[PDB]
Amino acid sequence: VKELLEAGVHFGHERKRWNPKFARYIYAERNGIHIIDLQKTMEELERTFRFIEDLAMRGGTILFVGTKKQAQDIVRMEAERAGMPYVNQRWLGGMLTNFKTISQRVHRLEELEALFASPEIEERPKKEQVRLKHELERLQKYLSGFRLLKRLPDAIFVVDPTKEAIAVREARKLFIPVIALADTDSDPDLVDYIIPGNDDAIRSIQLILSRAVDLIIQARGGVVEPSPSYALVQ
Amino acid sequence: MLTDPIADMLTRIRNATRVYKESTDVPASRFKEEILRILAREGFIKGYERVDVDGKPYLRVYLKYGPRRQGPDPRPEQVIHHIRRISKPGRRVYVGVKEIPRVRRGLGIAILSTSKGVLTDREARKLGVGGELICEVW
RNA sequence: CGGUAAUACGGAGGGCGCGAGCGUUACCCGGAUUCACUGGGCGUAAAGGGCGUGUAGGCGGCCUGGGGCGUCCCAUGUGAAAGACCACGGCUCAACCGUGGGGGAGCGUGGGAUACGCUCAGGCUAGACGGUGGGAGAGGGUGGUGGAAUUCCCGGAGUAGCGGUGAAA
RNA sequence: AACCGGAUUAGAUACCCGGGUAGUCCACGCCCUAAACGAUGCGCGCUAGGUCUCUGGGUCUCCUGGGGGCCGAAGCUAACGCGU
Ligand SMILES: [Mg+2]
Ligand SMILES: [Mg+2]
Ligand SMILES: [Mg+2]
Ligand SMILES: [Mg+2]
Ligand SMILES: [Mg+2]
Repeated sequence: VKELLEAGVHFGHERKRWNPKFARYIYAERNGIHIIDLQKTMEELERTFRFIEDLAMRGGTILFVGTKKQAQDIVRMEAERAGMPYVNQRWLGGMLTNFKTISQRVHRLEELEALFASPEIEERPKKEQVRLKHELERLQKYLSGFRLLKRLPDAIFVVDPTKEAIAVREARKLFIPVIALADTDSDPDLVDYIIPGNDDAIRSIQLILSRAVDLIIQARGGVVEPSPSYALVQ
Repeated sequence: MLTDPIADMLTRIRNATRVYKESTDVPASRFKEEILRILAREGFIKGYERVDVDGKPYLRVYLKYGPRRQGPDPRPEQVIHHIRRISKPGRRVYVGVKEIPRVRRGLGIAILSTSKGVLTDREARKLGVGGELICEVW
């Protein structure tokens, strides 16, 4: 049930913080704001959800990335409402390109899982029961959705692409397709598959990013409810 | 004043194509029209068509590009890689059939104005004529 | 390279390269797109004239027509032999030599093309210039005039210093 | 500027202090040079934007000129940078 839910509160965004490359996907500057053409969101959306459905039904791996204010949490939900990996707090230098190395973090994080459950559940020179047990905080806080990713992803899905362009950079560096929700902030030409929208409105980020996660499972049956995502939607 | 119309055109096309535009106006002449047909016929552009713009004749030009591309920098390859004046008002270049250039062992044009009319190099060669060597595209 | 451990000097042995030769000096083209036609450059590397005005010169918008100078094409003449090149011969080989073949810009001549450049005739209005109405400005020249400050002179009042420096004189 | 003195200093033909001619100003006539600098000749056409600002015009959120600045697409450059 799309169409009207788009123009709900999720159509147009920014003003004169713009990229002229995005000139095609705009209805008009009326009122001094940019209002983005909805008809062309839909057009782009099918082409995007097609890519999604196919990658999914061939049993792929989409890596989700949203590290901005209003994405932050809706991402770690819909990522796992889909059993898919995500990056949530901090995109690190070479998650995709130094992968093998950034991976010996995960390697060694769950070597500590193997000391939270151990004959060392209450022992070891007790100023390591923070030093280590607090090292597992950094490892926790960051590698939450990166831990499940075990070989480079098949796509990546970005929420604000100019916000997160150090990711996109590396995607392309490895020919990994890039799906992004983009708005006038941003440069389409290096989004591989484009959801031209509002990068900011939490209503928007939710409406879209969730409905993409219908597909991701409804290409495998057992579709769920309206799903845990209205963090404090107000 | 506008010293070389043909070059201006050759350039308007160079410039537009490099920011991947879809179309380009150029103010209109008959000789300008001609070069554009050879351009169109050899599939460097999609084509052209007259227009009027503010009471006045222009020729809109529909450029053409490759497919979007792989890695970092997905900008298309370009159908017109190289377009370049040769005869110029400050130094005219004329050649006879015997001395007509073979642009890029075959893969290239050399538009070329003769008494039989504006012509590619192979056209001109086969018709057996030479002339003011206008330019070259590859 | 050489200042007591020298594959760089001098001799040894050995090794490398050419061989009836091998080295050296001079001169030429090369590499040198390092005078750049092919084929270069000038903010800071060498290099934009101190600025204008404009002479000659170079360059010149859109459309049509005449001419055919530039330019292109076809024929034909010229382009000696030697040389160079490809063949096939002759001195036992080759060097040398001979016989034959194949080319070519440039120029005269006859004929032809007219897209481009030239020229001549006529047209357009997008370049340039003018009209009308309006504007901001330490743009220039002439005269005139205003107040603050310093210096000097006259008057009042008034006393032992002032000024000056890092400190002083 | 010069010059005549006071200083400072190993010296001090200087920097600091006290004086001071040419000159600085005006008329007319010469000289013709400069880091005469944007170290970028003149003109025209083409090639994303954002922001501040001077002066016009309109249908006066802003739009359309002409000038003055910064940032920066494409591209350029040995680089630093240049970038309607
Ligand atoms: Mg040379
Ligand atoms: Mg100058
Ligand atoms: Mg002049
Ligand atoms: Mg023989
Ligand atoms: Mg003095």
